[PDB]
Amino acid sequence: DFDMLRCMLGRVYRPCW
Amino acid sequence: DVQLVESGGGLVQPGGSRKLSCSASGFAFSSFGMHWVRQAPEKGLEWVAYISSGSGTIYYADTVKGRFTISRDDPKNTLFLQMTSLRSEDTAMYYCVRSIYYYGSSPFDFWGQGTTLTVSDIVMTQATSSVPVTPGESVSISCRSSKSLLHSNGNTYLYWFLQRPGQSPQLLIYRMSNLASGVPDRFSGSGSGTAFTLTISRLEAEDVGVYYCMQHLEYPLTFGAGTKLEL
Amino acid sequence: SELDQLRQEAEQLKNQIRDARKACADATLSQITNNIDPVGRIQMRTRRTLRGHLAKIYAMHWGTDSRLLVSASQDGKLIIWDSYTTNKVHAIPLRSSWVMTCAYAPSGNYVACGGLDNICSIYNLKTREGNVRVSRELAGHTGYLSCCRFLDDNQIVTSSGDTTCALWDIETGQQTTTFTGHTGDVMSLSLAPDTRLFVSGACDASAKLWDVREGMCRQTFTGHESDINAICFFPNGNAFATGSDDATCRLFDLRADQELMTYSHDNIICGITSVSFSKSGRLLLAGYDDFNCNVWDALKADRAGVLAGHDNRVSCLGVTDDGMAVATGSWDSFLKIWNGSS
Amino acid sequence: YINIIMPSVFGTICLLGIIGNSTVIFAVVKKSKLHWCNNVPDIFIINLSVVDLLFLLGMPFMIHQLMGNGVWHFGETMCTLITAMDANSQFTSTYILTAMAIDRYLATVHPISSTKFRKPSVATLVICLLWALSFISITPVWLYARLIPFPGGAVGCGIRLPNPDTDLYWFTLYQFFLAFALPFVVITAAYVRILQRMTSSVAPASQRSIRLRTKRVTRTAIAICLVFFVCWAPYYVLQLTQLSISRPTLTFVYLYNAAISLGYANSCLNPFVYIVLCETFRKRLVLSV
Amino acid sequence: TASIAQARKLVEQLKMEANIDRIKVSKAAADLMAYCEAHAKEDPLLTPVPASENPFR
Amino acid sequence: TLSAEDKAAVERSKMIDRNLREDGEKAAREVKLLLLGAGESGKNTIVKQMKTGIVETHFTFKDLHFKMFDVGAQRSERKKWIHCFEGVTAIIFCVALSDYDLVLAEDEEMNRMHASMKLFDSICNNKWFTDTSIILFLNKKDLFEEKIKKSPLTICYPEYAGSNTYEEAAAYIQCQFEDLNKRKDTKEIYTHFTCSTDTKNVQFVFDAVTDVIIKNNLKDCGLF
Repeated sequence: DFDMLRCMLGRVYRPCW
Repeated sequence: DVQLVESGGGLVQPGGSRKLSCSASGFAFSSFGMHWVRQAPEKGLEWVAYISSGSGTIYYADTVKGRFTISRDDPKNTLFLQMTSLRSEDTAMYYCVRSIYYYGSSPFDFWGQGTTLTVSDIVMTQATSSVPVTPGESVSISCRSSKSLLHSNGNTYLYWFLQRPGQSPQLLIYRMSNLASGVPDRFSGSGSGTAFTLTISRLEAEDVGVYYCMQHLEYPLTFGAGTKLEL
Repeated sequence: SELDQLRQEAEQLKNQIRDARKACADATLSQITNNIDPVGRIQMRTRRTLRGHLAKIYAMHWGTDSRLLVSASQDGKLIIWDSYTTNKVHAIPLRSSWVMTCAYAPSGNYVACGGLDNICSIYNLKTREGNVRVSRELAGHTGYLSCCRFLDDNQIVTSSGDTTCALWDIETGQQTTTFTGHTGDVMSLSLAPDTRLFVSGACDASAKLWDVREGMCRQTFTGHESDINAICFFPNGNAFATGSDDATCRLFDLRADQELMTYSHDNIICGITSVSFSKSGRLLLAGYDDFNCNVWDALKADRAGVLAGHDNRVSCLGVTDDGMAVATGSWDSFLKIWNGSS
Repeated sequence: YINIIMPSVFGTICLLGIIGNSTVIFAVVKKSKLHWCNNVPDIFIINLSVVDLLFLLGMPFMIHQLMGNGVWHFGETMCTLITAMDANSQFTSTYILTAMAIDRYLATVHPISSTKFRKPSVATLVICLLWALSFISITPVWLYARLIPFPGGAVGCGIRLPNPDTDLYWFTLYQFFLAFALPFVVITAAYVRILQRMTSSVAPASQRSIRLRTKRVTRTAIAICLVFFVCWAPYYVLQLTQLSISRPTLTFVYLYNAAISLGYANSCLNPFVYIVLCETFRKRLVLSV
Repeated sequence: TASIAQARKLVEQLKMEANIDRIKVSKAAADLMAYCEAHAKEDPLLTPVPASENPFR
Repeated sequence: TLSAEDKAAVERSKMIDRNLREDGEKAAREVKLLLLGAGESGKNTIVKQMKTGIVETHFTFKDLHFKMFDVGAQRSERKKWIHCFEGVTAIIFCVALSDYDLVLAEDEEMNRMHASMKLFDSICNNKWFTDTSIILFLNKKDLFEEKIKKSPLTICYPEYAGSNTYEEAAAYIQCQFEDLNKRKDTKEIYTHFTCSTDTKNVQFVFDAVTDVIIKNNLKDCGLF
C-alpha cells in the first residue's frame, strides 16, 4: 500500500529523471 | 644379477667439485629408493643422501646439505651424486645402496662396491670397539640408541649390517628382528626399546668383520661406531 | 539290454543312499539349536574402503597374516592391499583381463589368478628384482577357471567350467590329479583346514567331496535347485555351506552325508555369489545379487545382520584367519572392510 | 486483489522451485552409497541446481521492497552485497547453462576428438572460471549500489549511476548482451547443430530407436532454448523499453513485477526440465528411494 | 559304446558312496553346536573386541 | 604420526594409484566388441579381415582402438560368464545366410537358421545387454544368392510369401532377425551384408560404433 510508480532498473529501483 | 657399480671417484683439490655415478643392473631401478652412504678411512658408515622411488622425496645429511645433490635417471638406471666445494671431511668411500619401502620389504638389502674420493639426530652407540672371538662360539653384539626406535605401528626400526674386510656392507637383520634373505639362520637379532643385541651362534670364518647398527626411525639415518670381530 | 539293466541298478543304488540318509536323520539342526540363544543383531561398520579398481571386482582373498589381501578386477589389475593402512603393496597387470578368481598363497610368497583364458597364472611376490613376475601358467583346463586355492607353494587346486577340478604341481606345471564327476561347470571350491579334502559346487546343483591324495569323489551332496555359485568349509572341516542361484544357502555335513540347514528368506529372490564363515563358525556371511551381504546365524538360520555398502552385486567376500574383519568386494569396483564395536 | 495476486506468484514459485531443486539434488547425491559420484555432465547439473537454489533463496531479500511498502529494511551495508549476490546468482546460472550447452555440442558432433579434453579436471576448471567471470560482469552492480531517497520517510536499495542521463544506456545494454543476447545465441546455435549431427549415416533411420532418439533430443534442445528465452526476454525487453521512457504508469509497473516473477521462474523450471525430459534421471531418482 | 562304458563307471561310483559310514544328524548337529560354543569368545565378528584391540579402528 | 618407512610406503601407494588412473583413462578410450555367432557362420572370416579360452583381437581404425573378443571356444554355460561382457560398446553377431536349407550336424533335425535366430534373441534380449547395440552381420551373401535360385526360402520360413530372388529373400531374413528385438527402444541393431571378399566390413563397425558413442554421450549429457 504505497505509491508504486517508481522507476526501475534491473530488480532494484532507480531515480527517475 | 643385482649389481650396483659406482664411478667418478678420485683425487680432487679442496674446494673442487666431483660427480659420482651409480649404474644399476639386474633389478627394477625405478621401484627402489636409493641412498648414498660414505665411510671415512678407518671410520664407520655415514649416510649422505636419499632419493625415493619416483624422485618425489629427497633427503640430505646436515654435513653435506647445500653442497651435495642427489638425482637419478630411471631410463638409464643411473644414480648420481653431484658434489661441490669438497672439503677434507668428504674423504671417504661412497657406497650406492638400494632400499624399497612397502609393507614387509627389507630396505638397504643391497649395497654397491663403492668408489673412493680423496681430497688433498638419534645417536647410535656401540661402545665395544673390538671383541676377541673363536670359531664355533656364540657371540653377542650390543647397540644403543638415544631415542626409542619402537614406533607406534609396532615396528622397531633397527638394522644390522656386516662389513667383511675388503667387502661392502651386507644386511643381516632389518627392523631389529627379521632375518634378511640369503643370510644364515645362526644370526638372530633381539632387542627392546633402546638396547639391542645381535646374536651369532656357531661363529665361522666368514662372520669375521665389523658390525654396524643403523636406525631408520627418522632422518637423518645414523650408524653406530661399529664392533669389530677378530680371531 | 545291458545298458537298460545298468541304469536300473543306478536307481536302486540312489534309493539305497536316500534310505540310508533318511535313517540317520533322527533329528534336525533346528531342533538341536532351538534352545541356544540367538546372536542378536550383528552390526558391522565399514572400517576401510579400498579404492583403485576401475571395473567389476570378481574375486578377493586374504593372506594368512590377516593384513594383506589380493583382489581381482576385470580392469586387468591384480592389486595387493595393506588393509590396515589401505596402502597398495603391489599392482599386478594381468595378461588376460577376464579374471574370475584369485588366490593368496598361505606362505605369502605367491598369488594366483585366472579366468576365461582357461589358465591359472602363478605370480612370484618375493623376487630379488623387486617386481612381481609370472612364475607359472597352468594350462590344461578346457573351460574358464572359476576357482583356485593353494595347498602350499608347490600345489594348487583349480576348478574349471569344463566340469573338472585339477591338482597341479606348480614346479613342473602339470596337473597330477584330475577330479571328474560333476556334470556341470564347477563354480567354486573350498579346502579343508588340513588340506586333505576339498569340496566343489557345480552348476548341476550338486556338491562333491574330493580326496586330494587319492583323487576320487568321496561323497555327493544334492538339494539345491539351481547352479551352486559359492562354497566354504566350516572351521572344523566337518561341514560346508553352499550358495546357489535359488536364493538359498544350505549347510551340509560330511559325516552325516546330508543337508542340515537352509538359509533363505522370502524377500531374498536373488542369486548368491559368495559365502564365508566367521572364525567360530557361528556366523555365515553370504553375498547376494541384491547389492547386500546378509549375515546368517549358522546354528539357528536367522538373518543376524546386513552389510549394505555397495552399489552393485557383491561378487566376493572373505573373513580373516584371526576373525578380526571381513572384506566384501563388489561389481561397483570397491572393497570394504567391516567389523563390529563394543 | 493487487496486493494479494503479486505475493501469490512469488510464494508459489518459491515453494515449487525449492521442491524441484531439492529433488534434483536429492536424487543425484543419494544415487550411490556414500561414494564420490560425479561426471563431466553430472558436474554441471548439480552446479546449476546450486546457483538456481541461491537465486531462489535470495528472492525475499530483493522483493520485500516491491510488495508491501517499498522500504529497504537491510540498510546500505546489505544493499550492495545482496544486489551483487543476487545479480551473481542470476548471471552464474546463465553462464553455467551456456557452458553446459557447448559441452553437449562437443560430446555429439565430436565423439572421438572430444575424449581428449572432456575430463572431470577440465570440467571443474571451467566451472571455477565461470564463477570468476560473473564477478567481473557484476562489477558495476556493487560499485554503484547505494540507497535511493524516495519521497516521504522511505528509502530503498538501487543503482545510482554517476551520470544517470548518459550512463543508463551502457548498464542496460551490457546486462542485455552478457546475460540475454550472447548466451541465447550460443545456446541456440549449439543445440541446433546437435540436432543436425545426432545420428550416423549407417544408423537405421527407419528403426524406431533412431526416430525416438531424434525426437527426444529435439524436444530437449528446444525446451532449454525456449525456457531461457521465455523466462528472460520480457524482463530484458522492458529494459530497452524504459531507456526512452521517463514516467512509468501502473500498467508498466505491473508488467515489470510480472516480468521479475518470470525471472525467478527460469531457475524454478530448470530442475523440472531435467526431471521431465531426462528419462535416465527418473531411474536415478528411484535408486535413492 | 560310450553310454554303456559311462553306465558302468556311474554305477561303480554310487557303490563307493553308498558304502560310507554315516553318523546320526543329532550327533553331527551337536558337534557343530559344540564347536561354536568352544570358540565363541575368540570370534571378533561375533563378539566385537574393545577398540584398543581392534586393528581397524 | 607416520614413521620414515610408512611415509615411503604411502609414496609408493600413491605412485601405484597414479598408474592405475593412467591405465584406466587409456582403457576408457578403447572400444570393446563382443563377437558372437554360430559355427561356420563367417565369424572367423571377419577376424581375418581385422588383423586359449577367449581370443582377444586388437586393431586401430581412424584414431580409434578396437578390442574384439571371440568366445566361440567357450563351450561352457553362457549364463555364467556372459555378464563379464556387460558394458561392451557393441555386440557383433554373425549369421550365415546360406545356412537356412542346411541342418545341424549334431541335432540333424533343427534348422541352422533357426538355431541362429534362437541364439540371436537369447543374446539380444539378454538382461545384461538390455541397452547394448548389436552389429548384425549376414555373411555368405554371394553364396546365399546361388542357393536361393535352386532352393527357395520356403524351406526355412514356410510362412514366407514373396519372390524367389536375392533382393527379397535377403531383406526378408534381415527383417526376421530385427523382429526378434524385444526392446526396440532401448537398443538398436545395425545390419550389414558381408561376404568373403568384402572390404567395407570394418568401416560398418566403425560407423556403428561411432553412433554408439554418440548415444552414450547423449545419455551422459542428459540430452537423451
